[PDB]
Order: sequence, then C-alpha cells, then structure tokens
Amino acid sequence: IVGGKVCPKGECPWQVLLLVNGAQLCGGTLINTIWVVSAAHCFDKIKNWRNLIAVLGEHDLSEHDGDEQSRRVAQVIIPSTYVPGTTNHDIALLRLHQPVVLTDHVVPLCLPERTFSERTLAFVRFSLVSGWGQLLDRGATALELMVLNVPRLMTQDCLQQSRKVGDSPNITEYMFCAGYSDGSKDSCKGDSGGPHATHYRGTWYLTGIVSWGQGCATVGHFGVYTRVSQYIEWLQKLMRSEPRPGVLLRAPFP
Amino acid sequence: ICVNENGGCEQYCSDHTGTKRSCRCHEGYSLLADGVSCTPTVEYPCGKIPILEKR
Ligand SMILES: CCOc1cc([C@@H](Nc2ccc3c(N)nccc3c2)C(=O)NCc2ccccc2S(=O)(=O)C(C)C)ccc1OC(C)C
Ligand SMILES: [Ca+2]
Repeated sequence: IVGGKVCPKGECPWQVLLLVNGAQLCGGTLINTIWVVSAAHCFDKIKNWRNLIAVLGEHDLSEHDGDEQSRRVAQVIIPSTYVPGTTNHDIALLRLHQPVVLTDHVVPLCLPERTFSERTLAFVRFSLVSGWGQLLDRGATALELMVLNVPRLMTQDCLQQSRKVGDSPNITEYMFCAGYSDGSKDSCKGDSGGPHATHYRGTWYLTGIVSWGQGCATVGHFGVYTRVSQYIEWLQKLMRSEPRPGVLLRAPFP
Repeated sequence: ICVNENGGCEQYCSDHTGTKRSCRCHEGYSLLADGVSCTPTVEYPCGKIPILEKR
C-alpha cells in the first residue's frame, strides 16, 4: 500500500496473510470461518501446494501477540476461464483445513448478493484497500498492516483518464479501476489478493480483490481490481460443495 | 423498488408482485419489524469491527 496509513490493530479483522514456506505470498479476505477469497494470479508460480498457510488476526509481522491464527489451505479453487500469466477472472476461493475461531481480531467480511453489489455497492465512491505490500514502488514491504481509501471509477472514465501504454491489458467487465492517477496512492503487488471493502449502512462488504496495474502507484495509472459481484453465484455454489482430493481445483465459470 | 435507494433496505432487497418489496439480511442478522433494518443475531457478524462497536 502506497500513501495509506497503518490499519489500527483489529480494524481490518477480515484481512488474510497468505504464506508459502513461511514467506509472504499475498493477501486475502476471510468471508466466513472456513473460506478465504484471494486472487488467482497469487498461485501462478506455486509448486509446493502443501506449504500454503493462511494467517488471520495478523497485524505486525515482527511480533507474535497471540491473536494470530494460522491454518493450512486445503483447497485453492480457480475459475476455468482464468488463464495463468493473464489478467481476466483474477479470483481464487480458498478452503481452510480447519475453521478459524471468530474473535475481536478475526471477523469475516460480508460477501454481498450480486443485485445489492451491482445496484448499490458499485455506487459507493470510496472503499478501503489493505495489505502488507510495498510502501513505495521498488521499496520495502510493510511490517504493519496498511490501509488506503480509494475512489472507484467507471471503466470509460478510467480508460479516458489513463496514459496510453503498449501491450497494456483491456479492462473487462470482470474488473474495475480504483485509485489515483497522480502517483501518490495505490495498492501494489504484495497487496495482491487483498480486500477492496465497501461500507454501506454500518456494514462492510467485499467488492473487489487487489489484482493488477502498471508498476506501483505510477502517474497516469489506476489500480485494477477483480469485480467480485460477477462471482457471487460461482462462490456460493462452491462453498456448498464437498471438498475434493488435491489442493488446486479448476471449477467451471460461469 | 430495489433499483432505487436499495428499496429502503439496510442490506438485501427482493422485488415482488409489482409494488411489493422484501428486505433481507445476510446470515448472522435478523430483520426488524420496520422491515428494513438488520440486527446482529451472533457475537461476530460479518462486516462489523468489534473494537469499533464496543467503543
Ligand atoms: C493478474 C495479475 O497480473 C499482474 C499482476 C501484477 C502484480 N500485482 C499488482 C496488483 C495491484 C497493482 C496496482 N494496484 N497498481 C500497480 C501495480 C499493481 C500490481 C503482481 O502480483 N506481480 C507479481 C505476479 C504477477 C503475475 C503472476 C504472479 C505474480 S507472483 O507470483 O509474484 C504472486 C506472488 C503475486 C503486475 C502486473 C500484472 O499483469 C500485467 C500483464 C499488467
Ligand atoms: Ca504478529
């Protein structure tokens, strides 16, 4: 997160930290006691599927305070339409091996209904983005959870307000832009998979996933987020499904 | 009705027989008698920050 602030301990209680061999991989969002939503691209280079850990109640990476809860990731479900090394359909649904225990520091974010998300949530201008990613472009990652408030843009306006680049991916209906073109505030690579959380009438909801962009808080470029509202039915149907052998599962989308 | 201002609902809105509307809540919440408001039924409902709620 570039140009944000420290999320006070327990204020982003749905934030997930994904680890592979004890190293920082990505972020994620807890949606209930056993399921985590993250980005499909976080798993593009994974070879050891059995060393994937999700940490809930995390805040400061340098110290163990006792509120952290670690769980093995039993399953990583990716849509059939997602192609590794590309940007479209950037979403993963993670099943934890054992449920986490809800506490003041571990709370799920609401996965909203599609209609509510499209009709109401998509019109809330500002939303929070969080993670332990890069504090600057080509800079060090954060030791404490960082949070940034970003405004959402209509795709036409994002394309009109952006500096044109070669081989730059298209902004599909499975994505949305959010952030600033002035190079001061963005989510970045280490924040990938993390939540884009929207407040509505006293409750927070999952509207986006940190997905991609140019560089990191690059002038003339906005952050691109997976548009979670396209995946509600897909996510809900999978959460009602029985676990399958093997970590990675590709599931038909739609 | 749901199309405009969330049909007055705090959370989810379902349209019915023309002029009818039903508000609904996410699990861990129940709808109040006003027919729009959602109240938590559990200790840790989704989308609420306990440290802020207890403050
Ligand atoms: C669909 C994802 O595609 C991309 C992801 C990223 C990185 N992520 C982000 C996220 C938000 C960003 C933002 N808001 N502003 C600026 C830059 C941003 C960069 C990234 O994760 N890099 C590392 C990476 C990239 C792709 C597969 C595995 C990995 S990885 O194995 O390192 C994994 C640990 C993330 C960069 C370029 C991408 O695509 C190009 C074609 C435009
Ligand atoms: Ca810690």
